[PDB]
Amino acid sequence: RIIVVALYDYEAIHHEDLSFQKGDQMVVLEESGEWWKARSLATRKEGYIPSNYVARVDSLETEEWFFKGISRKDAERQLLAPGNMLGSFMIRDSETTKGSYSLSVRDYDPRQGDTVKHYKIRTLDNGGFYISPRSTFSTLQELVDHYKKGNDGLCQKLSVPCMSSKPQKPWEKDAWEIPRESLKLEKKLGAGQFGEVWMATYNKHTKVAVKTMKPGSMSVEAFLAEANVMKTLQHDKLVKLHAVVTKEPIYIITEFMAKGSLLDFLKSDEGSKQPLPKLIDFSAQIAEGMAFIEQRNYIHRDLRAANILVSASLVCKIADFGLARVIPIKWTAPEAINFGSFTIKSDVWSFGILLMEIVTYGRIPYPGMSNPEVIRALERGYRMPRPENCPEELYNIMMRCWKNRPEERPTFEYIQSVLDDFYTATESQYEEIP
Ligand SMILES: COc1cc(-c2nn([C@H]3CC[C@H](N4CCN(C(C)=O)CC4)CC3)c3ncnc(N)c23)ccc1NC(=O)c1cc2ccccc2n1C
Ligand SMILES: [Ca+2]
Repeated sequence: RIIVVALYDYEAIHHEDLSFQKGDQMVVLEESGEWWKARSLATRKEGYIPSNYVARVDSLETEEWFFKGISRKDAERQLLAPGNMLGSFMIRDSETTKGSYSLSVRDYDPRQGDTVKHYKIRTLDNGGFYISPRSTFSTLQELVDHYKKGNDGLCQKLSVPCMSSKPQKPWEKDAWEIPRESLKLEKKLGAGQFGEVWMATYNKHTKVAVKTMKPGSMSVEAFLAEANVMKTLQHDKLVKLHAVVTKEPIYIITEFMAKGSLLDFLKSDEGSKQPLPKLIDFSAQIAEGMAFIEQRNYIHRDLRAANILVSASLVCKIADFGLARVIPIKWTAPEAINFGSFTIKSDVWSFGILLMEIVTYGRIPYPGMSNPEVIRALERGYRMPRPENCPEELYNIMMRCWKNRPEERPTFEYIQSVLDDFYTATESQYEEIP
């Protein structure tokens, strides 16, 4: 028998799922991936619950200050997000020391501003934890209660835990293929050669984007094969692909990203208020999604700001992954234009142009040059001059992407690693403490 507990409020919106509240306890009756069957000790109702809205009784995940499966850089992003303050913190799964934990504290720096500092939490055997060997605690809870009442060593004392909203709710159980009836496509957002994109609703209570496809030479099953594999290639930095409408014309349902395309956002008012450190972060998140594609030996084919979507939180997500397979010369590498050889390295090139896009708020690549004009300049070894506000070192990342020889372009795994830590000397990643 296995008891879990509710981490947030949840109001049921489907036929058989249960409403519950933060603190509600439940018996687990099935583990069927994203949705679990459970009986509410509160209500006695048997029904479905999001597995990510609940965790096992008194396991650390129940603690307000604890965050499972967070990398060092997400911990930094989460902490720096609106609604946290000086001294905000979390304990989390240490990324580079398996089976261990790390403290992240929000701090302010006179000569740099708002930062996050990371401390390893130490534990061998014995049982307890310390960050400095003179100060030992038997549990993580005591650890935080100490550093909450004065910092004894650290760069900041701990106030309140890092804030966090409800997880996106998972998509409906057993709903990969959904009838068209289930959708109300409410507002047409865009319209191209290939289909349209609408803001729609799924079954009254879920906001989604829907791409509707004009029937090409691209076959029906042919298309679903691809969608089907793509839906398995889930990653935080790729747009969430929820369901498919199998019967022509095909519809594709993804999560709705409140701020639309990155290209739109940079050009938007809120866009143009964004400082460079934030612009590089976006870069890093895109590099992170592309690092994942890279690792799985795929290829995107159509990288550019117009195929990156931005959530209401300013998370960046790659869109159109896989679709470009099933179906703009300024973002495309010479090998790809001239002989049509698209590889991850031609992707690295386009990433290069995207960097330029981001750093210049969505201005067209090669402004004033036409397509033909551009193809020639490249041949003659030309590259875009460094814009104003572009750091020198970021300009060289771009230059490295635009190598003529593809095999001398960096890997995304590298680009990502440099961008993530663009403002931190390695030696400084973690804070030593005496
Ligand atoms: C629902 O499916 C998709 C939807 C979007 C999408 N576009 N828009 C805006 C972006 C800015 C646009 N802007 C408006 C303003 N504008 C103008 C000119 O006015 C310029 C244009 C308007 C539309 C969004 N806004 C919020 N949420 C979204 N999801 C989107 C992108 C890709 C897919 N599809 C796939 O990702 C996909 C297909 C696919 C197919 C097969 C396999 C896998 C597949 N995948 C993962
Ligand atoms: Ca260090």
